[PDB]
Amino acid sequence: DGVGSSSGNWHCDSQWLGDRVITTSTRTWALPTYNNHLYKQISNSTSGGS
Amino acid sequence: DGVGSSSGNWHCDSQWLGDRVITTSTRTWALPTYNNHLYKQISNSTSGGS
Amino acid sequence: FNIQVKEVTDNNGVKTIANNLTSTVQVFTDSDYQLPYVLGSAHEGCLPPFPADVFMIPQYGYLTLNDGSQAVGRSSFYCLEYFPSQMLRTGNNFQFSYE
Amino acid sequence: GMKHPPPQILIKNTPVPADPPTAFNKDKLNSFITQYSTGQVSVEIEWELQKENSKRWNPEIQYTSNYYKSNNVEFAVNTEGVYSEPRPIGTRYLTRNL
Amino acid sequence: GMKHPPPQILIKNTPVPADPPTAFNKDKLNSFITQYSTGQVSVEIEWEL
Repeated sequence: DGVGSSSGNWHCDSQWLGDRVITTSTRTWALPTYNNHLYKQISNSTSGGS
Repeated sequence: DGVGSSSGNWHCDSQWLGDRVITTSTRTWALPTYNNHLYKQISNSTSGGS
Repeated sequence: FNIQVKEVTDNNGVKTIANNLTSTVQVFTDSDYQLPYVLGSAHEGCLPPFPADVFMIPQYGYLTLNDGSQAVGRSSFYCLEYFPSQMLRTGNNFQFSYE
Repeated sequence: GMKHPPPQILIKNTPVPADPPTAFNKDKLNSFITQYSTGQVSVEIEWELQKENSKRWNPEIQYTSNYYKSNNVEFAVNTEGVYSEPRPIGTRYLTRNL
Repeated sequence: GMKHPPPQILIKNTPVPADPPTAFNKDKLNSFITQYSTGQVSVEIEWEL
């Protein structure tokens, strides 16, 4: 549990046991900073009328 | 088990115990990023015909 | 073992390499021979005979059924991502045994 | 449809202020270190199946790939490395009496 | 010759995305931090004579 330690593995498989199926998916994501760290009021008005 | 700790030793020797031989080899490798993180379809067509 | 993930930066031709401690490497073994077996085709990129040599790991690629440069309905596509694999940052070691 | 479906999972990078002025100011900070994060996600779902028990004599309709030769494999990657789903696929292939 | 020879051992550097746009886009990311890894390998085989 440290900077230099993985905190999870890529587990990704589907196994069928008869009456049940177990799907497991792993994806790698990216998260930007949205809205300049702001909550902004929006409307069809701030969207250029409609 | 941390950034500043070796996670294995260079063990490399062959020992003979009579009817058995134990060979142990250690090499140092390098791994580039292949295919720009892509799976690409290939054929003798994408290879310039043949 | 002794994994080191390095990040290369190239600004104005000036290349520089730094450690990326948080980066990981994925490793897994085709224990059930579900992937096209590439070994035993006398391919280059084995461990060098001389212990001192530092080698580059060969890229994995494979071939299915073909009709000229086209693929028939049988042809199989495999995604290695669709396999469970261990993930390791520097300071993590992988190993397995085989009979 | 569910009254209590899988809950929403919200994520956000915690704001990291740039160097603030050395003289107090009541205004909220608007100067931040530009950041972004990355990692892995794992979603494991367990599905329950209701297997077919038909007494139909003749073979049923089945979803199949087309054997006829083609440039690319259906539901595979391009030569550019672009995965594509060639068509929509329903679930209604097997038959059952009313 | 073996029906079950030594299994294939596949390795890969996990992709590390560069700075993504601050506005959502459905397209898969194609801008990555250029990386490579290095380390040690050990192969120990027991042979019968």
